[PDB]
Amino acid sequence: ARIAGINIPDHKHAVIALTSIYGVGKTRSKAILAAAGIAEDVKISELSEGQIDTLRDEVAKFVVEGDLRREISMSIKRLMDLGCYRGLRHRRGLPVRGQRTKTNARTRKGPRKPI
Amino acid sequence: NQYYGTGRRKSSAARVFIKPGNGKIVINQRSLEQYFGRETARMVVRQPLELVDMVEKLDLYITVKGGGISGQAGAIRHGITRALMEYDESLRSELRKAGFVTRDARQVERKKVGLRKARRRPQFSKR
Amino acid sequence: PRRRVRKILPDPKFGSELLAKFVNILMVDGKKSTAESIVYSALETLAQRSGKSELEAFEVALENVRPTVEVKSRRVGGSTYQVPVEVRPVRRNALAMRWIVEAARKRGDKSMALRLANELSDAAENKGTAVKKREDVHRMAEANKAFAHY
Amino acid sequence: RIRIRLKAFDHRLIDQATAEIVETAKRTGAQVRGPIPLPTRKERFTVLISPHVNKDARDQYEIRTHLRLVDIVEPTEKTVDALMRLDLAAGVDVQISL
Amino acid sequence: AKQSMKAREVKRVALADKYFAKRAELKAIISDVNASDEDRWNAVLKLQTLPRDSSPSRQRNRCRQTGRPHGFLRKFGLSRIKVREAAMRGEIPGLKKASW
Amino acid sequence: GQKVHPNGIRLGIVKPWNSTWFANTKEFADNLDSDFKVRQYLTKELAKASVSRIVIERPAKSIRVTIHTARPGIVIGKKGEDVEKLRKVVADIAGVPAQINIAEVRKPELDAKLVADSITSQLERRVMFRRAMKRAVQNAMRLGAKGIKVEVSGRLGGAEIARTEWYREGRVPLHTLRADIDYNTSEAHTTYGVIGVKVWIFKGEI
Amino acid sequence: MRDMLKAGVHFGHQTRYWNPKMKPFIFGARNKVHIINLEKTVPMFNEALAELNKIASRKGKILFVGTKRAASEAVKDAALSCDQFFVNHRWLGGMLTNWKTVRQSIKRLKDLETQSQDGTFDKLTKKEALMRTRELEKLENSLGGIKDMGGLPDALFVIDADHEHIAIKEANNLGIPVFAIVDTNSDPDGVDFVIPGNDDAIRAVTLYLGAVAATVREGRSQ
Amino acid sequence: PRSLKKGPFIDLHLLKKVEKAVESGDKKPLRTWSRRSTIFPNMIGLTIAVHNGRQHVPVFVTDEMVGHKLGEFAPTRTYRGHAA
RNA sequence: CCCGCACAAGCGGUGGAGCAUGUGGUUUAAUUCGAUGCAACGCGAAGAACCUUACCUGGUCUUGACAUCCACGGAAGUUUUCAGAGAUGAGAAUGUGCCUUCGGGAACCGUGAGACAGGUGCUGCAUGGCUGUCGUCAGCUCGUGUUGUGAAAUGUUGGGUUAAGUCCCGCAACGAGCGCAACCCUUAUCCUUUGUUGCCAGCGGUCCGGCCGGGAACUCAAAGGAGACUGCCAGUGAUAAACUGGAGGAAGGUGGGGAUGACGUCAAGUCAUCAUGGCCCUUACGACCAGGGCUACACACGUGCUACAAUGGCGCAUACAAAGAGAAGCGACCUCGCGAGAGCAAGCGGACCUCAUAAAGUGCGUCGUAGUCCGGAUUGGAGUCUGCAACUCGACUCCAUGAAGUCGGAAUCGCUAGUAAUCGUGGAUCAGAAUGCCACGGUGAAUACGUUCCCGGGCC
Ligand SMILES: CN(C)[C@@H]1C(=O)C(C(N)=O)=C(O)[C@@]2(O)C(=O)C3=C(O)c4c(O)c(NC(=O)CN5CCCC5)cc(F)c4C[C@H]3C[C@@H]12
Ligand SMILES: [K+]
Ligand SMILES: [K+]
Ligand SMILES: [K+]
Ligand SMILES: [K+]
Ligand SMILES: [K+]
Ligand SMILES: [K+]
Ligand SMILES: [K+]
Ligand SMILES: [K+]
Ligand SMILES: [K+]
Ligand SMILES: [K+]
Ligand SMILES: [K+]
Ligand SMILES: [K+]
Ligand SMILES: [Mg+2]
Ligand SMILES: [Mg+2]
Ligand SMILES: [Mg+2]
Ligand SMILES: [Mg+2]
Ligand SMILES: [Mg+2]
Ligand SMILES: [Mg+2]
Ligand SMILES: [Mg+2]
Ligand SMILES: [Mg+2]
Ligand SMILES: [Mg+2]
Ligand SMILES: [Mg+2]
Ligand SMILES: [Mg+2]
Ligand SMILES: [Mg+2]
Ligand SMILES: [Mg+2]
Ligand SMILES: [Mg+2]
Ligand SMILES: [Mg+2]
Ligand SMILES: [Mg+2]
Ligand SMILES: [Mg+2]
Ligand SMILES: [Mg+2]
Ligand SMILES: [Mg+2]
Ligand SMILES: [Mg+2]
Ligand SMILES: [Mg+2]
Ligand SMILES: [Mg+2]
Ligand SMILES: [Mg+2]
Ligand SMILES: [Mg+2]
Ligand SMILES: [Mg+2]
Ligand SMILES: [Mg+2]
Ligand SMILES: [Mg+2]
Ligand SMILES: [Mg+2]
Ligand SMILES: [Mg+2]
Ligand SMILES: [Mg+2]
Ligand SMILES: [Mg+2]
Ligand SMILES: [Mg+2]
Repeated sequence: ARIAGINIPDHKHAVIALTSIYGVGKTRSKAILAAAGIAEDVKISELSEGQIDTLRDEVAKFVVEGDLRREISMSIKRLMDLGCYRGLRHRRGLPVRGQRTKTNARTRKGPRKPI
Repeated sequence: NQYYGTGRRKSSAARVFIKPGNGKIVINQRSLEQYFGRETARMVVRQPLELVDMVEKLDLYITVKGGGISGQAGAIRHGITRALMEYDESLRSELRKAGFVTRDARQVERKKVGLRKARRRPQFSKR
Repeated sequence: PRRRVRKILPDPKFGSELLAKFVNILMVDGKKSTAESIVYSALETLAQRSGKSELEAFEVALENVRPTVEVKSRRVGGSTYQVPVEVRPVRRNALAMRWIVEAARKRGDKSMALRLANELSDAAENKGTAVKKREDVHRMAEANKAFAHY
Repeated sequence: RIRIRLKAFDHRLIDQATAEIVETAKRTGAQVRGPIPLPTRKERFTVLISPHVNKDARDQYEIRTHLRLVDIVEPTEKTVDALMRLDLAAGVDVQISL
Repeated sequence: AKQSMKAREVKRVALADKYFAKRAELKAIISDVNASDEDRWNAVLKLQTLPRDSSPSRQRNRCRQTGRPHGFLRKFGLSRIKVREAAMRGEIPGLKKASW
Repeated sequence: GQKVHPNGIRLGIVKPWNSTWFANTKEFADNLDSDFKVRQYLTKELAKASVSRIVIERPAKSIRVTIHTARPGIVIGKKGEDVEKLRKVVADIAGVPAQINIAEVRKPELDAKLVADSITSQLERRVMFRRAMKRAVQNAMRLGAKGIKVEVSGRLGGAEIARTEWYREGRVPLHTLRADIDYNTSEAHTTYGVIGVKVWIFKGEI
Repeated sequence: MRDMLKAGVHFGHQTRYWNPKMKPFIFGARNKVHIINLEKTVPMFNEALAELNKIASRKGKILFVGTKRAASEAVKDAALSCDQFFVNHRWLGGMLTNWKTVRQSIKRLKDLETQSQDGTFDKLTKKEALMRTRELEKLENSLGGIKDMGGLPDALFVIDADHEHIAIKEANNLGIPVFAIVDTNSDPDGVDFVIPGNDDAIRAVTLYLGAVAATVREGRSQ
Repeated sequence: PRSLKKGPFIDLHLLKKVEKAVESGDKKPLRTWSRRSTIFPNMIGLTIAVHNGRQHVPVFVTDEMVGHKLGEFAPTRTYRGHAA
């Protein structure tokens, strides 16, 4: 139920429930459950508190949640402080990976700012 | 002994060998049920024999290459029809009336220059 | 067209050209096998809820959704008059089947087979959006009964 | 066995060239398998025909490569002599394999 | 195309022929799994020092009649425009207008 | 509208190719380029010899060039001396041993290229375009053309506004694929720029 | 004259439709119908036969133009017995004035005629051969009479100057003497030798046609 | 990125200018057009004046820059806003 | 009075979202040039990291990068060093050939003149050529004749009829030409011939694999034929053309699809493919180089792709294509890697080998209507490969991230059948770089009462 300082959904299959953790996608979720010897399709509600403790130990091997959030934040901060091209793109809120800005780039730019 | 018919439909060609028997149908070394999952495909194959009432009086040995499920079922139907008319020439008018004798000559129309497909034109804008 | 010039094959399970046409109306993207499975699933459910046969229970749903009359925008100077026209029998079925499918797609049940069985059972008892559209079409034809003869 | 593969862009040339090859071989105590008509390669080319723009204005061209296989079985020495002194039409590529 | 642009292509083809074997030998070392890190490093540095125009990727296929750098067809060695002109005069063997 | 090239559309139907060699992709572009250089050389060198058509064959490791000419004696020369000069140069260009054959054009008034070249020669010598066109048409029809069309386009008579003028006699059925339409073009390089000539000669069906 | 009115040369057309230029050859308006004056007719009919003899004894050509559904038969007999030429269906406008062109249709008929007899028809297809078969029949109805007539005519015997206004106008332009059966309802101006006559009754037509048959035949006899 | 089996790319001309600079302790900026060169550890402390298309932008190399290309620190496009 | 997806009847879209892409604009040192209503805007470009490249900044050259001629030295080359971003400059090794009348040569190099070269500089409104467009619309004309003082008319209008100035009939027209149709390619049926690399019906095997003897049947390959003509029949129609049915037939009324574009129109597009009159530059508007730019981003428009889910997502299992490409190429098998890939290394210039596995489908399971087990944008980290080189600015992979989006206002687009819709597959260009383009099959609809209306057009 409570893993990595968040409430994982009890009703969902374990493979999906563990993807509520920031830093656990489908692949890591499958690896955690494989390493714990828990089947993917077991609902979290159906697991014993012994099994939840094994899941906590497997999740602890990965960087997740606030630790991952701080790593990502630090990685962007590093770029922005360097003043490298990617850093400047982060600062300006423009695409960082070569994409066109003549059109699109709306994910980065946000909604259209009319003149 | 063995009455033959070639049948074709789209890009499929079927080789149908009909002998007196008890309603055996082999298609590419598989049963009709194994070869075609679709009941429409199975219906298409059985149509000629159901029409002439020889469903359990003939063994069919069929090979079929090319096209898809529906193409192959239609190729087979055309092949059975032609095999039946080699077996018994009086069946032609009944099979002709059912539409089974015709080689359905509808083929994929080629893609053309300036069109997205055969006829689908790119979207126009006034300006 | 300016110069006035296909034959549907009957469906495998039941031998109906009307149900073959129904599958075609339900079908999207050439996926006839998918459409066939939905219709035969829906008709099993419909035949189990009524005790009437699949085609018979289908015909009762069509009975209640088929329009007799509809309007046609027939422009005859100035404004355009909605003219009540008799719906010919093939178009009666066509509209009924289209409305049922349109209605079933709008419903909130899980699968289309269930949505469709519900709409067909609702059609049989005169309590769906398909029956409603027939009533809507009839009242607009009733409201423009003045403009027959056009 | 002498395998002769003939290629040409004209089928009338390739049919003349095979006719001569089956003639010379069958004269000279050889058993000729063929000519076998192997699949024609249709190589297609689509070009814009305007010097500028007009993307939908195009020509579609095709080079058909016709292909014939002749096999000379249990070839005589007279056979092999006569085949090499034949002179097929320019326009027919002749690949011999033994 | 300008005469100079045609001349640049001739230069690039000539250099690519001249250095082909040397470049291949250097890139074999750089690619090689079993080579030393020193030998791979030195080979990386050596491949830089060769003329850039010795790389085949520097060559642009140009129409052999006009020098046009766009619309090339490799079969003919010509731009689309010169293919069509030659095609219609019967100068490209086998080539005719296609329908199917 | 724009019209299909009359020669090109008839290429497997009633009209032969001018290059009749086979090649795989490896040699194909090289052969076209050598053919181009051979035709370029010969067209220039035999500008006064009334050359209609240069047919190129490549038998084995060689080139065979048939020069269709209205004036074969001038091409061949004095005991085949001039054609031997051509052969040596063609062999250098092609980079393979060359044979040059000379085919005679018996009727240069029915040869679209020679008619086109005749008109452009006259236009460069400031003959009135209408006179050149009319004689070309008259001569072809006298010598048994089933029809002829001549089109001349550009700054006719050194006019500022370019125009197209054409004359037709007889039938010139360009949509009939079995029609033996001899078609060719020429450019007159005048003091006011390029006048283009097009000649279509119909010589019956099939 | 007693036979002219037995034949019915006497009774002209109704008075409603008359041409006033034909009044000198109208004796009565008896019973709402103009009656042609035979005393004007017979002197004028014989001087027509006089000149037809003088033309036909110069050994020239007569063209029997009579293109109505009643005289088409007799003009195609009074020119065969006579050994002369006829037009018995639609006069093609420009037959004489555009003879240069219309002679090319004569030449095409003669090609098609040989093709029918030889059976180059049989060698060609159903579509092709039956098209040139029908083309033969169409050319024969129009130009069957004037096929063996490589030259503009020397006379133009006409029945009804009203119907053959085109033919007469053509003959007047080229300087060919017309010999028209000009009716009461018809213009005599262009005609050279006016024969005042009922131009419709088969029996009236046959009578004229036997006289012009003879006079030309007698021209050829001498 | 350049495959690890090939190692980091540096232009030989820059590599030798850096080696000379470090060996001499020369603190004059190294003028380069080699934007594509990887920043190596031995470049740390050098000013490298990297061409941006029209100017040589002084890049004082720090340890965090190692592994980046020099061109990353010399932006080539000038933009100050549309309504500026 | 007619026609055309013109409308109507339908089905699916666009317009809203994210992204791709083009354009405008703005910005910039430069964002190279061109295309601009339909008929510009995934257009020239069938593929901008460098190159390409035409632009910018800076570094450079001046008879020149690319020709011919002359003179004067030199074989050409191959090595290698320093400086330089490179262009290039300064060298140092090592050649000493090929024809030879033994005088010469002329191979390919400098170098010095100057006659010239050079120009993607300008004018598409000086042009050729090529192209778009009305429109594959059924038209447009001519000779001769005739009519009119004449511009002109007639033919070509009219009655029927046709997809069609198609055909018939009438007719001062008679004929003809260019268009229509046909001839061409492909597709649907059959026959003959040939039978490997394709094929396997019957045999004989057999390790179960057409695998091997064999067989030449069949599929198929591809040459040559046959076949469809309103030919036949009935009715209708003017004793017409034709039309409406019917038969037979694989196919039926132009069977389906393509190619094929009349006279002309828009001074339409292209002097940047090329060519070309004129003009202009000539130690520069030419030429070489490195780096940058063409990829910029308050924004507007066009064309697409991917979605928004349950007719679906995911997992597992498992069917059935066509077309095509390949030698500095396609690359199997095996091994290694989670994977992109890597390492070995067969085969194949191909009906043989390889790309290569079709996917939708089907079966079973799961999810249970949620911003989700929908979506997959964005961003972090780590990689792979091509390539001298992926910072600006590549594609791809892995882990993580998990945006907008709940079917889109006015308006607007495509499509009449193997079509639309949907599903994969291939190719050109190309080192690498497709959601574009061109092509290929699979599954496979709905609807058309009609011609009042909207748009374009034809005839009087
Ligand atoms: C697409 N568009 C913008 C127009 C458009 O819509 C259409 C259309 N038909 O729809 C068009 O015609 C156009 O495209 C077009 O092509 C044009 C020209 O050519 C042109 C031209 O060349 C000159 N030329 C000169 O006066 C040259 N000079 C002589 C003395 C010195 C200068 C003058 C001139 F007014 C024009 C008109 C344009 C109009 C243009
Ligand atoms: K997660
Ligand atoms: K960008
Ligand atoms: K032009
Ligand atoms: K006229
Ligand atoms: K110019
Ligand atoms: K760049
Ligand atoms: K796209
Ligand atoms: K869009
Ligand atoms: K999700
Ligand atoms: K890049
Ligand atoms: K939308
Ligand atoms: K590529
Ligand atoms: Mg990008
Ligand atoms: Mg398709
Ligand atoms: Mg497009
Ligand atoms: Mg191939
Ligand atoms: Mg040039
Ligand atoms: Mg390239
Ligand atoms: Mg990385
Ligand atoms: Mg509509
Ligand atoms: Mg949108
Ligand atoms: Mg632009
Ligand atoms: Mg312009
Ligand atoms: Mg320009
Ligand atoms: Mg305009
Ligand atoms: Mg560049
Ligand atoms: Mg250096
Ligand atoms: Mg110039
Ligand atoms: Mg223009
Ligand atoms: Mg007209
Ligand atoms: Mg016509
Ligand atoms: Mg054939
Ligand atoms: Mg029929
Ligand atoms: Mg046609
Ligand atoms: Mg203009
Ligand atoms: Mg550059
Ligand atoms: Mg661009
Ligand atoms: Mg998902
Ligand atoms: Mg490829
Ligand atoms: Mg592939
Ligand atoms: Mg599935
Ligand atoms: Mg249509
Ligand atoms: Mg697709
Ligand atoms: Mg019309």
